[PDB]
This record gives sequence, structure tokens and C-alpha cells, in this order.
Amino acid sequence: DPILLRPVDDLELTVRSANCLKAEAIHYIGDLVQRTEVELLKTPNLGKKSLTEIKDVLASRGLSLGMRLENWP
Amino acid sequence: FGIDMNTDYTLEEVGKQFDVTRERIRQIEAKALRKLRHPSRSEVLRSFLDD
DNA sequence: ACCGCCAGAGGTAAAATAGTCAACACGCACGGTG
DNA sequence: CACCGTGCGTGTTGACTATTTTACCTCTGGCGGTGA
Repeated sequence: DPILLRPVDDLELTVRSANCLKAEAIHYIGDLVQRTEVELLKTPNLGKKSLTEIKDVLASRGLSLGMRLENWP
Repeated sequence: FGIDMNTDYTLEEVGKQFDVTRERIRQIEAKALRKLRHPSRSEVLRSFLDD
């Protein structure tokens, strides 16, 4: 989807969440959505509030977790 | 900048009213600018950018 | 017809002011542990 | 649920450089006095 390949910067996340993503080196939303709640919690320095924010922002645009993508990019 | 007013007040008077020493008010102004800069808040203002 | 005289318009100095670039307290706030 | 240990946003100097005006020389137009 055109929206997924956009970088996480446009996702309008917090500074701590942005730093966590940078540490995870997740470029595209398409790659991020493939993951799940537990896998996201595996990331250090990230608590329940950050994951809740990520879920809320993904749901605002209608995005969620669990969708498996192939040949992406 | 002077939006809805009659002078482009410099930082000194803005600090007088907002109590500070320039560098903080400079700080407040830059955040706002980088903010209005990201997409999702500057598409129509971009349109007004003759291209 | 000529010749000495006057004032408006530029290039370079110099003083003043504004914008630019890295540390310390301090109070919330998040995360570990019980 | 409760308590304590860091993280981090929120307010604070000092030294440096880039406009900005203001004033000082110099060109170069205009000008009027004086003359069968």
C-alpha cells in the first residue's frame, strides 16, 4: 500500500517512541505492521503506553498488526 | 512575524511579555516551525508555494 | 560664449544590535522491585 | 498496589558571527557670474 512505504516520521509519534523505532531501525510501516504486540514489547525501553499509542495511531488510519506482507518492498 | 497585529515585534519585547531571555523564545519559535513543517499540517500552505 | 562653483549620489569604515552555537539545577514521570 | 532509582523535558550563561545603520571620502551633474 502507498501509505505503508512512508517512513515512521510521518506517523507523528513521540520522541521516545521515535528513538525506540530508530534503535529497531524500522524504515517502513509495511515492515512494522507485520509484527505483533508481544514482539513490539520485546523492544527495550518501550512500555505499555508506547504500544498503546502505536495501536491508537495505527487504528486512526485503519492500520493494525498481524497482516503478513510478501515481496515488500 | 506580525500575523494579525501592527508590528514584527523582535524577541526582546516578546520575552518581556512572556518573561524570558530570547534563547527560550527562540526555542519556542523553532519547534513551532519544524512542527508546521512536517506533512499532515502543511499541505495547503504548501499549495500556496508557487511552483 | 566660457569658467569656477555647488550639491546629489556611491565605496569603504566603524559602532550597535540580533541571531547562532554547548552545560547546569529541577521537577515530573517512567520502570524495576517488593 | 506501593516505593525508590534514573530519564528526560523545562527553565536558567558565555563566546562568536552576520545585518544594519551612520558617517567619512570621492565622482559627476547642474548652475550662474560675466564679457558691444
